[PDB]
Amino acid sequence: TNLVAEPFAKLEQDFGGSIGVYAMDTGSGATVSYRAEERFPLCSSFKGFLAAAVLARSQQQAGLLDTPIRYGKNALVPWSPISEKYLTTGMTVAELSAAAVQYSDNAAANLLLKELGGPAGLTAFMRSIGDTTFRLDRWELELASAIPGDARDTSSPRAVTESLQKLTLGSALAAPQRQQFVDWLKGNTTGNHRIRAAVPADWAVGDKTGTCGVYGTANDYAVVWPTGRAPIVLAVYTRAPNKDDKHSEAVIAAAARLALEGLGV
Ligand SMILES: C[C@@H](O)[C@@H](C(=O)O)[C@H]1CC(SCCNC=N)=C(C(=O)O)N1
Repeated sequence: TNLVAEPFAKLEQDFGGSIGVYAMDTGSGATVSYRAEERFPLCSSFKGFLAAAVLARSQQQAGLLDTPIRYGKNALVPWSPISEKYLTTGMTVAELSAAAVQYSDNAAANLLLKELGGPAGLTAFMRSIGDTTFRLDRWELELASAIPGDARDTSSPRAVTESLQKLTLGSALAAPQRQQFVDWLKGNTTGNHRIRAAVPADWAVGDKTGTCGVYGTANDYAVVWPTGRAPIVLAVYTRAPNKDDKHSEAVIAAAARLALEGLGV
């Protein structure tokens, strides 16, 4: 954590914003922590926890995941790359969950939020697994304003990492649901230039990205399975002071590398 404190401070000076990282080695329990308790906008990264919340309630409602959902043109928000293709047919809850995780589909996300009782419902789920930091307040795309100092629709890298470990590796989800959750994340298509880019080919990895765009705000959280040791869980979030500041996928990848090197690769 101190082996990387000055490399991190330099990386974020080159970026021109702020970088929050929390990484945990599930074996030794070693952690690496940089701005890990600061709040960062979640952007689309709430969609992973959305799917986990849906999986949780499929433990009470049999057939939830295969329930068909029908929706109108008015449900199609900018960047709905999957749900726009099934507008005239509809989609199952599992297909919408997969779309939200693997393509960061915004209409799918908002449809799933409705089923859960909106942002308060998802926040309620996160409280039930012991996360007191997470808050979702708004819908796509309003949630992505990324205003400096605004606590709405934020969490911390450490809370994100801790909740992810509970849902992917711990006991927050029953074992069928937990494996489904992990599979959706492993099939994510939007994270090739972020945490995955810090990861060698022979490692298994599931992630979920977030890209507010404004205020140089983007993120990525991931469970990483090295060959021959325990999985690593980590979260990398960024933000920047000016609305037109650009986010950097390379900066996220670079913080992921520093976190893995900090834990002992
Ligand atoms: C446009 C907005 O919904 C954005 C967000 O709020 O985060 C969506 C769209 C997308 S852009 C995905 C582009 N990926 C390219 N490889 C992100 C993301 O990065 O996860 N989520």
